[PDB]
Amino acid sequence: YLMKILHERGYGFSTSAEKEIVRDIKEKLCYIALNFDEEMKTSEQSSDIEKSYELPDGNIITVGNERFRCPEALFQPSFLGKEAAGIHTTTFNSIKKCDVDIRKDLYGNIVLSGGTTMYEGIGERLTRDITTLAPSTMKIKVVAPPERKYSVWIGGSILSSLSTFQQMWITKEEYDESGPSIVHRKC
Amino acid sequence: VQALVVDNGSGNVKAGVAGDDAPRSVFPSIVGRPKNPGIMVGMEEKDAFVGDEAQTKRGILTLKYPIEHGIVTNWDDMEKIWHHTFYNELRAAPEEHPVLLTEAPLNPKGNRERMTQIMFESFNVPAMYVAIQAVLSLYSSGRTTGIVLDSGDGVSHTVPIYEGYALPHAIMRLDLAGRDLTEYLMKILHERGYGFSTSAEKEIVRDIKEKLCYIALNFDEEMKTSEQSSDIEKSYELPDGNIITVGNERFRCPEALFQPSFLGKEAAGIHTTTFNSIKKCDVDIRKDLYGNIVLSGGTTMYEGIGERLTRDITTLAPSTMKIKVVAPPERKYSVWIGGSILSSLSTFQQMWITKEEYDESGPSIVHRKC
Amino acid sequence: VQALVVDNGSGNVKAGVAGDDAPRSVFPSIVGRPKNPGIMVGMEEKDAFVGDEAQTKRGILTLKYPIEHGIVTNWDDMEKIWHHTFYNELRAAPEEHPVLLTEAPLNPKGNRERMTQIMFESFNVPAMYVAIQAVLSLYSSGRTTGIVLDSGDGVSHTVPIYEGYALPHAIMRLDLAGRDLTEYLMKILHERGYGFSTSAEKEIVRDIKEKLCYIALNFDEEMKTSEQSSDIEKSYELPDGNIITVGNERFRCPEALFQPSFLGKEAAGIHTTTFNSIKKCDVDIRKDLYGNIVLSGGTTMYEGIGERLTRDITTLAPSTMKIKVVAPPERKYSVWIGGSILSSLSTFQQMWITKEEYDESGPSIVHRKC
Amino acid sequence: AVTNEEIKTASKIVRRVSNVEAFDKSGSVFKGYQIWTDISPTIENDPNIMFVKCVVQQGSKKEKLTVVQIDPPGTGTPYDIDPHAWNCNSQVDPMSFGDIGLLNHTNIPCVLDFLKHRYLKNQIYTTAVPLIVAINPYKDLGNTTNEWIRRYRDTADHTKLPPHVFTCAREALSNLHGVNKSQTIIVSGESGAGKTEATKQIMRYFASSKSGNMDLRIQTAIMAANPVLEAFGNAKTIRNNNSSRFGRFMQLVISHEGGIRYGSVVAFLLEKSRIITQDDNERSYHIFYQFLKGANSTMKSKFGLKGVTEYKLLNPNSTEVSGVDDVKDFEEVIESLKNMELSESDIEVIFSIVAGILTLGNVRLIEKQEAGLSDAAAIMDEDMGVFNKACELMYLDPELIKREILIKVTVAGGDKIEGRWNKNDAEVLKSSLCKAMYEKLFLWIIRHLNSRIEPEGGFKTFMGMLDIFGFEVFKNNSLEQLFINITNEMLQKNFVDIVFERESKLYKDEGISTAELKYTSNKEVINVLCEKGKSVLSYLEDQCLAPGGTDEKFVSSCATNLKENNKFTPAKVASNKNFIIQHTIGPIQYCAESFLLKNKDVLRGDLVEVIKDSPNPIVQQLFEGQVIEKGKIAKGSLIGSQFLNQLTSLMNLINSTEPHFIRCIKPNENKKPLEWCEPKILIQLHALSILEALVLRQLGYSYRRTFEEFLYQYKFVDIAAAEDSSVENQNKCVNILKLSGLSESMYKIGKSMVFLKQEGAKILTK
Ligand SMILES: C/C1=C\[C@H](C)C[C@H](C)OC(=O)C[C@H](c2ccc(O)cc2)NC(=O)[C@@H](Cc2c(Br)[nH]c3ccccc23)N(C)C(=O)[C@H](C)NC(=O)[C@@H](C)C1
Ligand SMILES: C/C1=C\[C@H](C)C[C@H](C)OC(=O)C[C@H](c2ccc(O)cc2)NC(=O)[C@@H](Cc2c(Br)[nH]c3ccccc23)N(C)C(=O)[C@H](C)NC(=O)[C@@H](C)C1
Ligand SMILES: C/C1=C\[C@H](C)C[C@H](C)OC(=O)C[C@H](c2ccc(O)cc2)NC(=O)[C@@H](Cc2c(Br)[nH]c3ccccc23)N(C)C(=O)[C@H](C)NC(=O)[C@@H](C)C1
Ligand SMILES: Nc1ncnc2c1ncn2[C@@H]1O[C@H](COP(=O)(O)OP(=O)(O)O)[C@@H](O)[C@H]1O
Ligand SMILES: Nc1ncnc2c1ncn2[C@@H]1O[C@H](COP(=O)(O)OP(=O)(O)O)[C@@H](O)[C@H]1O
Ligand SMILES: [Mg+2]
Ligand SMILES: [Mg+2]
Repeated sequence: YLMKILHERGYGFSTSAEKEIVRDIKEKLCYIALNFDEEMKTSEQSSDIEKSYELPDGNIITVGNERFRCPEALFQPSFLGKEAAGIHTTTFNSIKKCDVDIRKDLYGNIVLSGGTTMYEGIGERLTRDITTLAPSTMKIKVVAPPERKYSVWIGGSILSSLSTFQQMWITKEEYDESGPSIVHRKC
Repeated sequence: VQALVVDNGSGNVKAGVAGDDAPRSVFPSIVGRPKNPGIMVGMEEKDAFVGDEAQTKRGILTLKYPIEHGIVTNWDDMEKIWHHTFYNELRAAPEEHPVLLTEAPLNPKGNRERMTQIMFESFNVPAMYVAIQAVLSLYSSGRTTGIVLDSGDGVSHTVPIYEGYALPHAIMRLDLAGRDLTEYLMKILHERGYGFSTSAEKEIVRDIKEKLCYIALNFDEEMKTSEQSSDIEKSYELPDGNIITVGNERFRCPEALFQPSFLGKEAAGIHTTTFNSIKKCDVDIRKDLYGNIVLSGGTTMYEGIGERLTRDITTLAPSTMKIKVVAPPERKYSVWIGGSILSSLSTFQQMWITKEEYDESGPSIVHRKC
Repeated sequence: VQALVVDNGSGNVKAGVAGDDAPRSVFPSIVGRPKNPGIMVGMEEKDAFVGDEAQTKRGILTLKYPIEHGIVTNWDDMEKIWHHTFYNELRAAPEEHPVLLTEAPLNPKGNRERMTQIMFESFNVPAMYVAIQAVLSLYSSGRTTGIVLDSGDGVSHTVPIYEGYALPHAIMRLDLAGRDLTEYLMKILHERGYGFSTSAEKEIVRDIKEKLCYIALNFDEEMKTSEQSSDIEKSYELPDGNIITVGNERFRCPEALFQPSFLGKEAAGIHTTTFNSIKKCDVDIRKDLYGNIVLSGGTTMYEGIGERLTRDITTLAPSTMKIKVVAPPERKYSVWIGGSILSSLSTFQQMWITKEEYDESGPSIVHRKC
Repeated sequence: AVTNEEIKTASKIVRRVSNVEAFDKSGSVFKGYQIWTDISPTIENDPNIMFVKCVVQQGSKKEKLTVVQIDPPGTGTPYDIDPHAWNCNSQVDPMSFGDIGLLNHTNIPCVLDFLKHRYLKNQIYTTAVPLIVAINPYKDLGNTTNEWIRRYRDTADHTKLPPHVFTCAREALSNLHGVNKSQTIIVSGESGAGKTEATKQIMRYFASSKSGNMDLRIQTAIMAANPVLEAFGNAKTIRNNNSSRFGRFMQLVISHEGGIRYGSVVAFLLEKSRIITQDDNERSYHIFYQFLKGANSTMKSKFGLKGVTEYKLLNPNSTEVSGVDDVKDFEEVIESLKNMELSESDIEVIFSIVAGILTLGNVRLIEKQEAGLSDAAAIMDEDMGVFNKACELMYLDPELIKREILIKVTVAGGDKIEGRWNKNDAEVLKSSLCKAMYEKLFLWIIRHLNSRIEPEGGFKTFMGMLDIFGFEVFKNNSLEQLFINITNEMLQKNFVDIVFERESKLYKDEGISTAELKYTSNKEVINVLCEKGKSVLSYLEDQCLAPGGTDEKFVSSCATNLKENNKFTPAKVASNKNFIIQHTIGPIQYCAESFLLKNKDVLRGDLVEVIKDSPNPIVQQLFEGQVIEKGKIAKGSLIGSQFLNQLTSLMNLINSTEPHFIRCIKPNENKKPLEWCEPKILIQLHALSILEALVLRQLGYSYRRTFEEFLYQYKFVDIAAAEDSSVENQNKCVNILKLSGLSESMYKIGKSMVFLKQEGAKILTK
């Protein structure tokens, strides 16, 4: 999607290495707005929303709206033409599919993870979107730790460094007995 | 009264008054400037030769096209081509008529803003809509549901439309067109023993590409049967009087459309960007999109592009669906003809961009009516 | 003269003029809005596609059903469906006829009050009774003593009636229906390797659920015999042309009706809510209620639901009584057919809610005639 | 008889405006006032009646009127009605005058009783002013012979004459030889309502003069060639076995010393889509059927003709009609062509063209899935002898006609490329070919009828006559009935033009400000139906050019763009198949099925030149003018566009002249004298806009009367003023008006007349 809006600005990235350059632009320049319509209307008057970037060619990229409409497709997926729901509505929609007692303990811990939650103000935008969707008597407390890119792997350390968990491996001889179907019995 | 339909093609401006079946003006997008000083006193200087006169005097001119991949790289040259088109070729004033320009999908915004800024400041046009070449070709196709793959000299679009609704998450453009095939044809003619380097030589290579290149059905089989040179070699006569003898270069000249790695590009072929644009649509409309693969543009005028395209997509598609390409005659003009049919409607006349509305909003209003 | 029988189903509006054997209009309760802007000038805009046209254009629409578990969640969508039903599909004016709406038991009061407020303020209906879907299915069943278990797309009722008298302390509803089985079928197809996420993909999952799912006789035996994949795998062709190969998902797709803990709900199965509704009745009428387990609704159109339901209830019931399910053909329409037979009576015409009576009491009169 | 669509439709026509008058004074007293009601068991038993004159019973309520049915004489049982009570003019003999504007109450049943009484007294005419009203007696009343021509022609005073055709036609010829301005008499009505009979009355009145009494062959030529225009031109609809689906328009040059010496017939707005498809109970144009049954074995053997059910242009289930012979009528067609002196070889070529059209309509097309395209238009195999026979009978090279049907060719910067047509567009080429050959055949033989009788220098000034239809009020309307209602909105706009012009200039001549007269704007309906760029017809041109055009997209596109005016309204039931237009006569519903089958007409000039290159000079005379275009005819070749050009030229021919109007109404459907049926007659009142013409008649200072006729008519109101003859007659009349309690806003003082509104006329007559 960032390649498509950069086709709108005047840059054409088509190959795979060009997609990786678009990934470096997406890491260094994209950030989630607090209110998207207000940032569009204030970004109609281009004051500070335009930034620069230097390529491995030495040119200059000047980005305008594409700092805050680049990650906005996570929250409004109809920019990508998908009939899905945003991260706030699939999260809150996953809260409403739980039972009605545990939700206080689930509105309280919205744990972020992965490298696509490394933007600016994803905790702020996510709390105001869920706080708009949730009942207003409950506080929404997102947990956005640093090193949330590695929160999978770090947990993979802590899980594999236990003594009870070592009763749960799938040994070589057990695969030699059951085949791969044993993995559907220990997951 | 009648609108004025101008196709700003990458290699052929095709313009004419609306309500016609064929353009009055089919002339290339060429600005040529003389590399040599004139010496005969009693002649026209004319520092910029524009249009077909620049091609009839091609031996003494530096010939430049202002359109690199659907994008104006030199606005003075494009303003000269529009000036020649309106005043010297169509012979109709811009103040008398509304103009209907056209545009590649995923064209940068500076072409629209600078384009309408030219057409309201330099030319005094009362009203003007700019449009997509592919949706106009689907007007002239006689349908409202299909996939247009355009291929001119700058672009190669694949715009799917299901029942009047565009799919802007599935428009896939491609920078493979007639100009890259002329350049690649020059490289393989360097392999045969002919050296074409200048601009007029590129136009001679374009005439060879029109008269001799054709798309093979299976490329490896035509290579192996063309190892034994029996009928694959042809002849051609130049404006010098010599003889060109082409061998493989009849069927590897347009094969770069389907295997772009000959050109060293990390892109996909026309069949894989078309089918790849089918897979980016939703899964109900694909039966109505595998059924109408509408060809367009002058780079689909080869032999057996319908046959090769149907066997490639039929290889890629699920085998239970029939692939029906629509390759009409006059598919070179299917943009412009649609530009007539669009501009000859009564609802469409509620959609122009008037002079006073540009005087209010500036060029940004064109990003609100497109 | 003749009444107008409208079944506001959760997934199929089934409406038609009274005194018939089958509805004229069987079309789904779908309001779809285009997610994409139109680009072909010379088309219909039509911001809300309602009914079967919304399903024939499913690839370009956000398709939303206004009925979540027998309850209208969006009254503008339901008013569009009623407007399409009366004017565009039945082609009969609401002023000409009385309308007979229907309603799932234990529906909140706001659906009745807002519903009759719509049908007297927006539509100008002279008279209207709203009714229970289960008692209408027992009219069409040809009996006056039995248990109706309804199962549509929002509800699953179990209304017992002994000789014309309702048992309102034994009406047990259940939120297991066709829509939860489509969602669960999407999850197990995520387990097989197919990803259906959008709304049109949910409708394709509904066609798979209709053509391929069937209720097993004993589920553990079919799991153990389906460990050795011999004949349990089937194929299906999409509107894309691919092939779906289903394995266990023919008999674990409707098994969530009988073991709701697959869906993670703390409810009871259809056999235990039915038998649990037998045990909430008094102890004399149960012989006449174990004898008539009347099925209804489109979620009882599976294979062997009579056989599995009789062996489950026969396991639960005392063994001296025979369990006789009544699974008629056209059990999808057993609501509407009963709505004909109820509205084609002479005593029932003393029970309408006239226009002037709504003009006196407001909507609260509907809570006095139900 | 009268049907339930006529009883229901006429019941919908019935409106209520003025309140019912029951009282004498402020006390609750009645005068034995006779009223009208629609609630009577006579109406519930006789469908020939919709209004019953009763008499208000004494001591009834104000909210509920106790009445006794007296007209018709039912029982003397007083029953109660909702004040469903209409006013009546009971004290007025309908044979005393002939102008419905002189009635005090101009509701619907006073007009039905006025025209009912005058028709049942065999007085079939009634001057609406400036209208005239003809009702068919289905016989001769004797007042049409040459002695009555001399009586209504030769008197020095003509306003003492009763209403007639001869009186209004006398006004037209008097305005012809008085001032050099062309007058045009517009005979409007249903085609069975005796428009041809009243037409022949105009033909004998124009024929007869003071010296040149029968010094003409023009009525002999046109009236002898009547079943040619009736042969090609009449088709059965659900209203007539002999309906007129176009307009005959005859421009006659009148001698001062004599009568007609020069003239012409030009038809206008000939419907073309009737040739291709018809309805169930509708025939095609009759010459197809009566040609398939009237020909001999030499003509059928030469033309290869078939049975009347074996032609797809022809409705296979409405060929048999009891009222039309279809065999011996064709001999009147042959002799009627011999009356304009056409040779039997040329007549044989004419019906060779007709047999070629009916042969061409059987030619089937197929889609070829193997071309450069998706599908290709191709002609079916066993229809090839049908096609070669079809071009042979039309004297055309069939290879070049097939070239024009299946192949398009254009030149784009010097590049003749041959595109292949689609099947449906080639069906539009074949259908457009049949319709164009038929209409230019028709106008060709009209040019032979005018070749006898024309003024060879042209028409400087003339005397026009327009046979024309009325409003198709009924439900199942289509593109043809839309064109009908559009033409009636044009003629209606001409009516408000000329009534506002006469009444405005007559306010000017008597010193009264014409600002108190108001133009009733037909501009909204003409803008919604006709204005190029924002009409219904412009968007029908769009759906002919929108490539995936359906009919639902048309009704919905007009629904979403013409919502700014209320004169378009989408219908409730089947909102994409039905749209309701607010015409001047009110809401008319239109069905939307098969619009694009009817409008799509592509007559490409590349084919027109191939037909002009025929070996037959007859076929060369068929297509005259009509230069090649070589581009899109898509802006102008549609039936909407051709309809706006022919309608533009016809309204140019009528608006340039000064008109006079004839309303023809037929009382029953059994063709019987003195049989009266208020529903069908009321539909003809609303269907010639006679009711709204009475609204325009009762608009403004309706009831004016001259000072001598006011002082004679209302002599007995103030006998002391009128018999004085020393005080001025103006002062006498306004003393009568101030005596009866009339404010000066209701009456204006003319120099020749007393000017009264309908309020002042009702307060004056108390
Ligand atoms: C950082 C990059 C480029 C440059 C150094 C960055 C600077 C910033 O670009 C310009 O200012 C030049 C101009 C441009 C022209 C007008 C304008 O109002 C703004 C920019 N843009 C162009 O010429 C387009 C031409 C084009 C091709 Br063909 N198809 C395309 C499809 C969509 C859009 C555009 C195009 N262009 C340079 C390219 O695509 C090339 C292939 N781009 C790249 O691979 C890399 C190196 C991206
Ligand atoms: C139709 C044309 C030429 C001729 C009449 C056509 C005939 C057919 O050529 C020959 O047979 C001659 C020969 C030749 C030599 C060996 C051989 O096994 C085949 C051909 N080729 C050459 O001498 C090259 C030399 C060359 C220059 Br420096 N750089 C180059 C870069 C790459 C390749 C080659 C070259 N050559 C003639 C040219 O480029 C000239 C400038 N060509 C032209 O502008 C036009 C007129 C093309
Ligand atoms: C009938 C359909 C698809 C095809 C024609 C049917 C055939 C049968 O699928 C394959 O065989 C391909 C493969 C597949 C891969 C491995 C395997 O052992 C079996 C199948 N499956 C995939 O690539 C997943 C990818 C996927 C996305 Br992203 N998220 C997902 C979430 C969960 C699961 C999977 C996914 N996939 C194709 C899709 O979701 C797409 C979007 N599916 C559809 O909308 C429609 C058209 C369903
Ligand atoms: N007969 C032909 N065979 C092969 N290629 C052709 C033929 N005619 C034209 N072309 C190529 O197609 C191109 C046409 O470009 P054009 O139709 O103008 O597209 P655009 O309008 O987008 O510029 C020409 O440059 C030419 O190279
Ligand atoms: N043949 C079938 N097999 C399985 N399920 C079916 C079948 N037909 C219909 N259904 C399911 O039944 C549902 C129809 O229920 P319906 O009768 O409409 O209930 P309601 O009238 O309450 O909406 C559909 O959603 C569909 O999923
Ligand atoms: Mg082009
Ligand atoms: Mg149901």
